[PDB]
Amino acid sequence: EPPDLPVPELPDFFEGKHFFLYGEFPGDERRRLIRYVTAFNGELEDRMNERVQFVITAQEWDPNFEEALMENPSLAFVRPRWIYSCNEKQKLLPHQLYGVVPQA
Amino acid sequence: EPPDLPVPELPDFFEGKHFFLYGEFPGDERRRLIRYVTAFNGELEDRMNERVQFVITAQEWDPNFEEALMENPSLAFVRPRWIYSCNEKQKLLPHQLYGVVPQA
Amino acid sequence: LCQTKVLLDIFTGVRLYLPPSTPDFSRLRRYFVAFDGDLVQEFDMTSATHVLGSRDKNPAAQQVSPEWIWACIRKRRLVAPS
Amino acid sequence: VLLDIFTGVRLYLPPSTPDFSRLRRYFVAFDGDLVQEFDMTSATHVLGSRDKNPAAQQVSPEWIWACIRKRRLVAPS
Repeated sequence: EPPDLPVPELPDFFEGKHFFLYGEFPGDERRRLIRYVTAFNGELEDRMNERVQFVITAQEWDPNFEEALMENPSLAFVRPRWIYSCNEKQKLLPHQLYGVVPQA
Repeated sequence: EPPDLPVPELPDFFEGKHFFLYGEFPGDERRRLIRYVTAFNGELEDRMNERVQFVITAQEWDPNFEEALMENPSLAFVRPRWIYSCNEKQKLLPHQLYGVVPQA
Repeated sequence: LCQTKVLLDIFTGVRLYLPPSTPDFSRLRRYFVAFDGDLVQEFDMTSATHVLGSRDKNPAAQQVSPEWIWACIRKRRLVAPS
Repeated sequence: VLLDIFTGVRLYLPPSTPDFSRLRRYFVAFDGDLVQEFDMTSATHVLGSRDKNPAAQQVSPEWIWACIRKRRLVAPS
């Protein structure tokens, strides 16, 4: 029988915080985002709701974001690159470094 | 001689919030920002200490911001337009609508 | 960018239905998904390759258990369903 | 709107002044500038003291409120 190898302990970068993947993602990004967020212990919401803390979006600023802020003033909007960067560097990077805001 | 008038009541929608005016500002924008932040009960910090919550900047994203995020992860970076708009609407508006993020 | 921190591809091609009522559901889901598996929702149980615990959800699929999840990981492969 | 009452006034307001917080708020809200201690030389008015900056015009907390009531600058008190 094959030998047992160690179970790698998954890094807890997001500590149970709540994400929602907004809009469309190209190719296999959606699946990749779900894998990383889940792996690093982020809770994925089924839809935009008042528990969401991070909205991950590959699309530019959207009027829906503004409406959402009215019931959840604490919302943060971030590019998928943020999540990919946390994986690459193996740590929690500031989401502000990848934030999404209205185009100046 | 003019008659004594009551003290104008000032709105408090900036109360409990700490600002730090970063970098240089055009024309008289600096004292204009100081006026609004102060008038509406906000707190202005000299240096970018640990109490700072919002960093107002007319300049683009700066490497200094990332370094500041190392000690104060909850920092928000916003444009003067935010404070100007809070004064026009006489209410606390979501800073996300005027956020400052790095250029990918 | 380092083999030491790269996530394992263990459950590639597995479409698992993991009943919410499962003991340790949260972590099982985390490690399963982390290691390249796909979860199926309760309205799509018919397309599941594997089903954990409940034998009746989809008898056509392979019956697995928490033991099977850790066994696959430790062996670094898909072992016989247990 | 924010009244323009203290336009041109550069005041040194000592932190130990009674009711400091409300004084600064209204003074600044109504177009006044405060001057930091290290920049005392640029002050036009000084509150609470008389010999800290002899050149500047001395005023009291009462003067700030008196100006506000009249909606203009009044005699230094």
